[PDB]
Amino acid sequence: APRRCLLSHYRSLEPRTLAAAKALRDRYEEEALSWGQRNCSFRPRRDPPRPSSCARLRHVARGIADAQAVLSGLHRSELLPGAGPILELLAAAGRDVAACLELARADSPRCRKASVVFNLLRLLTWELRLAAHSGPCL
Amino acid sequence: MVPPPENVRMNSVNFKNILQWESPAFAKGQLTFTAQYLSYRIFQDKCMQTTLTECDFSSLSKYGDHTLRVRAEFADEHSDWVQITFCPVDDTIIGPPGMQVEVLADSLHMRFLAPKIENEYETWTMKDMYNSWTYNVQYWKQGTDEKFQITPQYDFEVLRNLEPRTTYCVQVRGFLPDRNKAGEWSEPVCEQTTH
Amino acid sequence: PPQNVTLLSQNFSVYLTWLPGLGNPQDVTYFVAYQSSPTRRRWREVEECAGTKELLCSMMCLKKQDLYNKFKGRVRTVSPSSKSPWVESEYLDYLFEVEPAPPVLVLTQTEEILSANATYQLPPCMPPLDLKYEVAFWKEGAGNKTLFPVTPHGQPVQITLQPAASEHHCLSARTIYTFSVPKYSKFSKPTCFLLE
Ligand SMILES: *[C@@H]1O[C@H](CO)[C@@H](O[C@@H]2O[C@H](CO)[C@@H](O[C@@H]3O[C@H](CO)[C@@H](O)[C@H](O)[C@@H]3O)[C@H](O)[C@H]2NC(C)=O)[C@H](O)[C@H]1NC(C)=O
Ligand SMILES: *[C@@H]1O[C@H](CO)[C@@H](O[C@@H]2O[C@H](CO)[C@@H](O)[C@H](O)[C@H]2NC(C)=O)[C@H](O)[C@H]1NC(C)=O
Repeated sequence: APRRCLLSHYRSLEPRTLAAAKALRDRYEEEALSWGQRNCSFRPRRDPPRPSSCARLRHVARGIADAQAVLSGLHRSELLPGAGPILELLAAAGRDVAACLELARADSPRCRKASVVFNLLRLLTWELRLAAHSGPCL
Repeated sequence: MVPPPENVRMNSVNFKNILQWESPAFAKGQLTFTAQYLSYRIFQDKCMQTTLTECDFSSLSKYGDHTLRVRAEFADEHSDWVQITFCPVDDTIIGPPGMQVEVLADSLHMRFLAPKIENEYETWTMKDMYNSWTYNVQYWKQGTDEKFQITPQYDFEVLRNLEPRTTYCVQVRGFLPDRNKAGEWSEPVCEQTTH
Repeated sequence: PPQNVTLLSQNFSVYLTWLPGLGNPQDVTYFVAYQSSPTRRRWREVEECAGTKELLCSMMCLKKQDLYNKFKGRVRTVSPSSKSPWVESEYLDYLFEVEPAPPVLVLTQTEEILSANATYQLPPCMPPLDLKYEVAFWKEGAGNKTLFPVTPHGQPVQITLQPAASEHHCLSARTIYTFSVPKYSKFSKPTCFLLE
């Protein structure tokens, strides 16, 4: 049987998960400060939101996938630990978002990794909350 | 030769995961147990050489599925792995929410308190976890046992026009309208309305 | 130069405050700029505080501030003769250091039901966050405070009104902010009022 949409429970994330994400971002910041500034710009640029529901689900899915890839690759090298809870929640959220979507119908890698690490909190708290309020594609 | 564990279950109420199993019919001696959980494609030994027949897994995240796997060991010798899968966000059950019932005249006031997760703060309850949450209530005059159902929109409910000097028994539970998964009817509390 | 440049948070808002050093003239104005934790090279300057003699300047609503990420501020003393070097401030992360404030309790009474709906004055543009509030209810001489279970923002706390004489019942509320760690606010001023 096809899996039902259970995005409604992502409106309020677990406090310990958010604390772990904060610790991970702090560790990444400490690593960036220890080795010195990075030439490539990694400003957490604003992402233009849209009122469309299915487009919002697709965008949050893309963000989830990119963040999961970057954090898993970083964790493979064991540069910074504590990404376990974040990685498993990213996998779960991506699985649920993809299930809902299917049921309804030369920049350096360093600055990209910094950007996704910085925007991880915004994606977990803002974009995921809007996606949960959105539900399945209309 | 060591018999494997039988009847392995994962009892999870309010995300209080406890994996239990039944000890097997080993001929004699001591039969210990070893339970592990899959993480990053390698099993981590949650419990090793434990005498108890159960082990808690509440340390694992409430997000994402897990694979639990326990065997029985007889000193150097060992037995075959018995393994289950467990999704805490879907395979858990919601405990009976707390009830505050106060009866005045012919009116019964009802306050519902969401079940609490033992690993989180008192502010983050099961209601916060399952955001699309509702309270269901069934009440009946004592003995009649005619379940009248009322579904409050908030954590308060006021039943009115109660026939005096007759006890009414009520129960509450946590319903999840989106997935259609009910919780556990709270203890049936019986109140005698004031004359 | 301002001696004590400090970036703090009060009532869901971020304020940069400072007191200056002796010897400066009485015609000095203040120029203030904010810097985010990422892309530290950027030093965006705050227009509402630009050239203002005020020693306090709000930071919650700025040109482009990601409350998710950490940010700091710097202040300088500007005079027609010369401008002092900037004095920076320690970093502040909003969602992990925002100080909440008690709400305003809109009191609606029924014949036997009293509602204590909480209204909040949140900054126009801030990240949505848990706003559960605890309500303390008591009598003018009882002393002991009846604490009700926390309820989310937008949910009136409901109090049964047991019939009795008209007494001066007092009420108050406290904001509980639980983004990642519960941050309790202070109990508001009691709204003491007669109840029949
Ligand atoms: C108790 O106080 C809360 C305070 O939040 C009241 O809830 C608020 O009710 C107003 C309507 O009177 C809502 O405004 C509406 O917001 C939507 C966006 O969600 C907007 O599109 C509408 O045009 C309208 O402006 C407001 O959102 C809502 N806030 C919350 C947090 O629920 C509530 O009505 C009061 N009374 C009771 C009985 O709860
Ligand atoms: C403002 O800054 C001044 C200077 O840094 C602080 O003055 C110091 O206060 C501590 C308090 O224990 C004393 O031990 C020091 O002797 C003071 N002088 C110096 C040079 O450190 C002051 O505390 C700060 N705060 C306020 C409210 O004035």
